[PDB]
Amino acid sequence: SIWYQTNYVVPIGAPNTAYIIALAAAQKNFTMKLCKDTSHILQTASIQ
Amino acid sequence: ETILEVNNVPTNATSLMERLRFPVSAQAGKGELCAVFRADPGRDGPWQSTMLGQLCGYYTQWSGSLEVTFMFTGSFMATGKMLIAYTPPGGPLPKDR
Amino acid sequence: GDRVADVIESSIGDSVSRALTQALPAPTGQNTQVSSHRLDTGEVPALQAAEIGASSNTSDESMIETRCVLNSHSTAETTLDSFFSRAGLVGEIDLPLEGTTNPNGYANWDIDITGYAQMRRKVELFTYMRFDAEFTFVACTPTGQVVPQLLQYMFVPPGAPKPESRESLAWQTATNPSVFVKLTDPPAQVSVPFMSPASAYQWFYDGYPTFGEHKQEKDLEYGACPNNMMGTFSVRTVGSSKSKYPLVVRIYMRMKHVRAWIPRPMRNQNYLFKANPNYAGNSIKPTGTSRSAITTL
Amino acid sequence: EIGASSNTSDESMIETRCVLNSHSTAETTLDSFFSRAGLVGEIDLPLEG
Amino acid sequence: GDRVADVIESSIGDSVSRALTQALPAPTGQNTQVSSHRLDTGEVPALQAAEIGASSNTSDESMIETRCVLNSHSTAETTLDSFFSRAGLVGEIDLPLEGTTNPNGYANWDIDITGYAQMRRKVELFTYMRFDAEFTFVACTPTGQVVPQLLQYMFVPPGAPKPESRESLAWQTATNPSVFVKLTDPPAQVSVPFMSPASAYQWFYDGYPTFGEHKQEKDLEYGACPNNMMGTFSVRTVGSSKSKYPLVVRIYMRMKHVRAWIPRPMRNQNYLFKANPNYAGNSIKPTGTSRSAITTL
Amino acid sequence: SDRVAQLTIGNSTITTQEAANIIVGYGEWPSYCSDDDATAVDKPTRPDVSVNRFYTLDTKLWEKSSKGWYWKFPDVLTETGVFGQNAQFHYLYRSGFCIHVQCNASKFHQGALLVAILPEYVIGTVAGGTGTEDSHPPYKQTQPGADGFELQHPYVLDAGIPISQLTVCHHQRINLRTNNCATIIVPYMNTLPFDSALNHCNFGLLVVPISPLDFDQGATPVIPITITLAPMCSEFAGLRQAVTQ
Amino acid sequence: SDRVAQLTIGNSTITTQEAANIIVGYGEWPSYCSDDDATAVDKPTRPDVSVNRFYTLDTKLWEKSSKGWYWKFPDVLTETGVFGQNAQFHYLYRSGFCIHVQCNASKFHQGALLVAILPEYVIGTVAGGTGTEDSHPPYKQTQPGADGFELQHPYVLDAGIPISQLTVCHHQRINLRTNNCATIIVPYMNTLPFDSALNHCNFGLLVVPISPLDFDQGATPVIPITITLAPMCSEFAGLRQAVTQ
Ligand SMILES: CCCCCCCCCCCCC/C=C\[C@H](O)[C@H](N)CO
Ligand SMILES: CCCCCCCCCCCCC/C=C\[C@H](O)[C@H](N)CO
Repeated sequence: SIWYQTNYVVPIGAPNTAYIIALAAAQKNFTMKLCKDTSHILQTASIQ
Repeated sequence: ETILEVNNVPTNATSLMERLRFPVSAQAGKGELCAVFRADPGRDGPWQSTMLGQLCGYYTQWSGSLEVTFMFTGSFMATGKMLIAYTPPGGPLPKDR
Repeated sequence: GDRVADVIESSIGDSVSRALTQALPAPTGQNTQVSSHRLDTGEVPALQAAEIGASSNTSDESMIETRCVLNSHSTAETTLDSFFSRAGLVGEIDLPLEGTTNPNGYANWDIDITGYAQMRRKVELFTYMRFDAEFTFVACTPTGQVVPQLLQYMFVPPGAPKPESRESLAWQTATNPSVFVKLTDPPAQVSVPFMSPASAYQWFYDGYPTFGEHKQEKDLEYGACPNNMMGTFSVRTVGSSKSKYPLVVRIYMRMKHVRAWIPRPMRNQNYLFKANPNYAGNSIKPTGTSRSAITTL
Repeated sequence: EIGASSNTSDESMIETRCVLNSHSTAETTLDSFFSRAGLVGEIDLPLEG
Repeated sequence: GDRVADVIESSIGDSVSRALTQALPAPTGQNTQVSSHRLDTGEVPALQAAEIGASSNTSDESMIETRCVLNSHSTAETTLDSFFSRAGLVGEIDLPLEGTTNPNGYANWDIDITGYAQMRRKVELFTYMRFDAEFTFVACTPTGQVVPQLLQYMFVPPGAPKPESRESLAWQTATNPSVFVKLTDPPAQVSVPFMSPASAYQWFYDGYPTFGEHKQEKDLEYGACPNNMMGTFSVRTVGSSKSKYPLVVRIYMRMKHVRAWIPRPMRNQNYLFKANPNYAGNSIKPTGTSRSAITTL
Repeated sequence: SDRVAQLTIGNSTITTQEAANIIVGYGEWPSYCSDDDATAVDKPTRPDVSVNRFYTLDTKLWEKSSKGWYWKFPDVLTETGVFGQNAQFHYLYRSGFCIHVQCNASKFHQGALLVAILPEYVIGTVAGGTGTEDSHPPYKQTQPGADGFELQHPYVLDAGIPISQLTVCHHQRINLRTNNCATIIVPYMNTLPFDSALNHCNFGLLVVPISPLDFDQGATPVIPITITLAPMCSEFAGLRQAVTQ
Repeated sequence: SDRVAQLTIGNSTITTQEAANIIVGYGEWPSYCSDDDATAVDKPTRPDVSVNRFYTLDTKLWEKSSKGWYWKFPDVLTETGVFGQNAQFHYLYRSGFCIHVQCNASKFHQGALLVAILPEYVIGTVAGGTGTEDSHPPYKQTQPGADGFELQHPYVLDAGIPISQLTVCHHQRINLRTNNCATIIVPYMNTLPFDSALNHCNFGLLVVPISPLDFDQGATPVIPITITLAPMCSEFAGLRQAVTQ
């Protein structure tokens, strides 16, 4: 979760709304195991 | 580090670029909620827009730590503070800060 | 980092497993030694106390007058690799032509070896088991007749997309392991590794797998260990049209490199459901056979 | 903005313990990821058609 | 007793008090050194940041052109044994003949040095103080006249039975310390030790001394430190009948072997009650004196 | 030199004069996790004397027609003490145990109890009796708390397994003519080095009278059974808000 | 190399880019009690990462006419976390602290705050105003919790003592043109090596605006102040049931 601790303070003449970009990755201890077929993508038929 | 689509609310094709960045605005200072997202990469959600969440789909069992890396794209004259909490399992959606 | 004495003289952080016992080599049965009469006081080995919970340490060299018997009988057949390395029917899949169970030429079978009583009762002697396996598929017509037909045995791990039909997309087996076989050939046979996220499987899970307010509706989750859901096994008749032979696939699982922990009482009532230690209540069978009286035989 | 990824470990962000990890990286190799046969083609030889 | 690494490399149990500072001998004021002009960049000692909360380290060798001044001025009069070893009126007891306050020839006085403003304001510069004391009793008539009369000054520690009258039983002073004096003799004078159950007295106790549901009735217990109730001081005219001289006992307390901790802001409003930092609200006096304007003097 | 025992762990103590001995379960003493078996990188808290101490749950009345009682562990210590608050606030948990069952009676009373520890004691139902309804037990019966739950079919232990083979587990007897206490020490038994306390009950304590209590009229009829248990080498990890279940 | 700070204690972290520095109170770092200063023979529990971490209390709105706020310690952490449960269950307590006050504002906002730590901050009343009524404050005003209480007379700090001499204590400033954070580290200050947490508040945190907040119309008017504090080297002893007050 992301919570406003104090607030987003802005002076006059600057825009009153901003945007945040999240960037996700992994560490050097990350590992994977037991290869399979990916599930969260499909394919409607009649390819070519 | 690949982009996490936390703001996966917009659905129409004209607003699919609104899906990569979530806003922060001027609030009344009660400790409001900005955004929340599950930390499960192989699950269906924001992590499915990563090269971690597309390669962990080709695998069944994963281990190790993650890291989310937020970046602020507001003005230089703007200041502020945010609390970024990882609530481990069992914890429901927290109602307040 | 340690100054006070109530942290230097602490037994906090002892990670070594203080064991009272030591595994000793026992390749043969224990040899008997010669024993003569004893007519002494204080030495009384026939008197035990089972209230201590330990078993009797009484030998027959202490109770009767015995001879030397060099026993050369082996303990090699009571091992686990000699007791579990014996294939048994863990599953059975049917592929009829006309019917209702599997009428589309494909069949999915959720991997559980708790569906046939004769193999369930052996593994449920222990509560944790870690093993590699060796599956063997024995396909045939209901009449026992062998036919010239090609099949695909796809292993679908959890999360992977389950095939919904005969002409589906998941059968392309780019990452899922698959096996093609003809029914005229010998039975297939593959060796599986230990595939659990944990250190061992467990046939009894005393608890609920999710959090949440446990109510009457979501009660069937009691006892579900998701460390044990190793996936799904799927079969089709490889083709675009319907087949012309009804089939029945039988699966035979042999364990190897077995390890086991925490023995259990073995069951005596008849099983009723899969992954469920339920029983009939009015018909509680005793463990054995009855008698007319205790003084007669 | 540098474009590089974070070099942040969890030894720097939380209070951690020693965890001798003996988990292998041998299944993410390419010979373990591509050495898995898949249907690349399918040819049909009908009688009438 | 320690095997894991998250208890060997722990800073748990560090009992030593890691101090950044070191007390250095400063018998004289600091000598000034010679300083010439500087016309450099980067070296800027006049610019501080009080947001850091630390004070300025700026010397006058850095701000002006100075001379050598071997200062031989001592710091021996700002010590605590030179600042508190000065007797002051901590209490005053009256023994009238006819009246209502003490009409029976005896008087009890609960030991508090927070009853006269001029001695309270000095000890309330610190919040913890540890000291031996030296009391001195100065008895006299209201008119200043000295008379031939014998008195008994009994110290009644807490729990000991307080005397209810002139001819009571507690005045036999078998274990309680007592002092007999004639008014014609010099003032009495006794040295008291540090008598607290704690390591130091404390003139401010932020909290309630008992447990329990704190309500409006039992509110006056806020601020009561029972580590500080050192007892009760009692006086009588030694006799079976009534006296014939009215008296007034004045008590003068001098500290010695003083130690003190955690300085405090010193008070500016007028005290009103004993062991109570209350003040008047409509009449909040400023700390100093006013002006007509800031540019004029 | 063996019938007397004093068990001092923490700020609590038990003194007994009619002990049997102390059973250490499966030849293993409780311990803390090693750097090899552990996977969680977060540092675990080890409250060494505030939770590692004896807790007394309830008292059960042994009668002539008492069939038996079971308690699941550590469901019994989720609303009791500093153990049942570190566990509500943490997600993981790892502790051994030291159970102690008291049943004092005279030298004119007779009876026995089997005090066994059955790991992963899953609970079944009679399935409608006829064995045709696929039923499951409710939540008050699978995790019944400190009050326990009474066995309705003790011969099959409400799981289809026999009471006769239960002596392969940890066990002691309480024979009222020899002893009145049973001390069992249990290590942490699970496939996982750490596990949740609010969802998974690692073992069950079974208290079954094999031999019924008999006495003659005039004596004391009310004969209680009392469970008293101590965590040992406890560890907690993964800190978030408080949840009951 | 000094305006940036990262405070990692436990499982929590604070990152700041407009820091001043870190004040260590009275030249002393928090520590655990020695074998000489201690008198209690009972072993104390030292929960090292479950209570030694940052807690965020509330948020206070700085306005033009804000007079000040005070919080008593450790009254603020008696209903919050594993700290406020070990303390309800134990009779003693000994911890340092690390306070951190946040107030972020722009470069077009101006103001200052004095963030001071006053030990044994006893609270007075106006005594009816005239100074004749011997009154005492209520319980909601002496131990007000995590919400704090608003100073009604900040010049005398509601104790008769001045705000000008408060810089002899621990203190930092929050000058919105230089910094937005104040890190103060406080050891355990008491005459006793251990003391009760539910009756005795060792110190008070004072947040007073000397210079009023001023800005021009159009900017952000809502400027909060946020307190974030960490126990450090905590110890508890003397275990009994749970009491709130
Ligand atoms: C080409 C086809 C290969 C088929 C391989 C199937 C994977 C088998 C994995 C190991 C199976 C072990 C049995 C596991 C436990 C059961 O599910 C029990 N119900 C657990 O309680
Ligand atoms: C023969 C008579 C001897 C009299 C001796 C009296 C004992 C005095 C003990 C030391 C007094 C120190 C002052 C203590 C503190 C005050 O009570 C303050 N109200 C504390 O806040």
